[PDB]
Amino acid sequence: GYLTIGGQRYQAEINDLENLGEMGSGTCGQVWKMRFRKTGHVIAVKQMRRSGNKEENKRILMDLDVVLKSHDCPYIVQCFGTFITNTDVFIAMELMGTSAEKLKKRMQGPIPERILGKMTVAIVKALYYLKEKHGVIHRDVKPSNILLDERGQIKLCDFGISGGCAAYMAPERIDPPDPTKPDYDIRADVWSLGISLVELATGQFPYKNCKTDFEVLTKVLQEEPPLLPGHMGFSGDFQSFVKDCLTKDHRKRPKYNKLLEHSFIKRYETLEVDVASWFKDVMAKTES
Repeated sequence: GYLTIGGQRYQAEINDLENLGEMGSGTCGQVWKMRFRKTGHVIAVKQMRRSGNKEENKRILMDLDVVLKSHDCPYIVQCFGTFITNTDVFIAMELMGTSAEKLKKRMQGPIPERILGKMTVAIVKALYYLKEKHGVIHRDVKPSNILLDERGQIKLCDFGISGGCAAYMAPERIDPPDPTKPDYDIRADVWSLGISLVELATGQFPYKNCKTDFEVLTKVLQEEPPLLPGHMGFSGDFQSFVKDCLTKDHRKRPKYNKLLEHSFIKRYETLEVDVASWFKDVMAKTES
């Protein structure tokens, strides 16, 4: 085994990791929280069993393949290394605090615009990075794929990172202009970002009481885009950013290179926002 962590590279075996308990399983599981005995760093170790589900393993490896290539992107969770035994692969990842989905649940309400500003800057830069550097279109941008930590970091999650959920689907993905060719572009992921931002900013998923996925698709197409409400004191920058992302006609929808010059992103690039303390407090005062 090989870990690159704390600025050094260590030869390591699975025995050098102290198991601190299971974190989760069944999607890109199974995930252990572990401590590296040579340094005291705590990490998340995802285990891919050789006897495990073939569709599950394929997803794990396609995601791992992107993560390994994105070491130079600070907005994407990092892989410290891998251990391959005769029966398993253990994948050592940066351990994050929780997802934005859970954070909305813990808070049972809106996340503050200032935290969402910092979130938008990070996640657009991750997505732009994935498209420009690797040609990857994420296809599943939603709050459960946005991770936050006690260090104040905000990152796009490793899960499904190689490129999802019907609820965040863009109108052109539901109603393709022409299925082939090619399919759709990064603009679909821009729409999903917009939906995620509205959900997080208001505390509620914007298509109300849909009983099925198909019902949300129907509302996406039949209804007006669900913009920030005007009675909540959102800044004009933020509303315009959401309204740009939620442009139903995809041809008129801005790409990342344009979103990155939007006033909402420019302002949040430099605004001092103490995401780490906010996150510690929310995690303190919570759960629900």
